[PDB]
Amino acid sequence: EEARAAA
Amino acid sequence: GYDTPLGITNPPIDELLDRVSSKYALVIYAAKRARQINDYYNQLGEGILEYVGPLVEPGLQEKPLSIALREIHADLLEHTEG
Repeated sequence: EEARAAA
Repeated sequence: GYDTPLGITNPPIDELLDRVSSKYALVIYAAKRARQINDYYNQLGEGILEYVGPLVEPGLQEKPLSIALREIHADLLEHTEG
């Protein structure tokens, strides 16, 4: 979720 | 200590192993992520689905699986075993 939002 | 790896040995496998349980898990982990990446690239022009194409700075023409393995190295993914 963290990296997904950071995309 | 690990000297600068090159080509197919980068990232170091032994560092990837701690991010999984067994070598086989890493195989399928990376392969599924690579299918996701290739699918993003292949159908980027249209309405991409839940495929999150690259997450780590992609190479100019980095092969999909290489991007995937690097992502796994940087702890940018999660997995649920069978």
